[PDB]
Amino acid sequence: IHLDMSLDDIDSKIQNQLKKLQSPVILLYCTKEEATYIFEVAHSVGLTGY
Amino acid sequence: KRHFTRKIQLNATSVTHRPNAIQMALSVCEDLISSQVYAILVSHPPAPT
Amino acid sequence: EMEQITDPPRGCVGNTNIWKTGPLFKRVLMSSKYPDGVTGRIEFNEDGD
Amino acid sequence: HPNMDIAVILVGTTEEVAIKDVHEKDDFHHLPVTPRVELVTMQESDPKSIITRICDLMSDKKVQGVVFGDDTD
Repeated sequence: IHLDMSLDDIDSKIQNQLKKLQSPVILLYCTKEEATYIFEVAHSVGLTGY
Repeated sequence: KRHFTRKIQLNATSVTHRPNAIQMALSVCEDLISSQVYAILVSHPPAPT
Repeated sequence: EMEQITDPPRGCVGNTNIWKTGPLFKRVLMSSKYPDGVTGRIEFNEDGD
Repeated sequence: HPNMDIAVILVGTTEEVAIKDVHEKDDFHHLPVTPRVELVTMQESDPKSIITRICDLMSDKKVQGVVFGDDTD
């Protein structure tokens, strides 16, 4: 997944794009701060869980 | 003139190209950012290297 | 027409932080609808081209 | 005489102090060309500040190498 926050829909597009995923092991790559935002979003998505 | 001037206003700032590589960017941190530009335009110089 | 926008950082000095306002300016600017122009029709692709 | 000109910088809260001096003492070591070092630190590091300082240092030091270090994240 390649995504960036653009205008007012990055969250929509990112959320729609991230929601599909089901995989157990995730490699993440981004700036540290972006990691903060992506993780908040993952916590909402439920991707951080066990 | 054409756009609403009561609500918002437009002011213009611009710089002559500098031969030294450093001035174009340095022209930005103080020259192009001290003034708080909302956007920048850029064009090829008369002499091109 | 958009709202709640913070001014850009004043001066390079002392600011290690990005500016929340600005990406949005790009978004509206890419979606501008003033097709009439001397140069020709204006619309912007995803890359901003 | 025959020594290379070098510069190193430290930034942020952390202080090198005596450790840098020890390195210089440690640094003479064994060699034919000797390092000549000028040290400067800056409490604050900026794109304009950092860019400015190293070149300014170029004017007096005229160093052929630079090492940069920071407390920053």
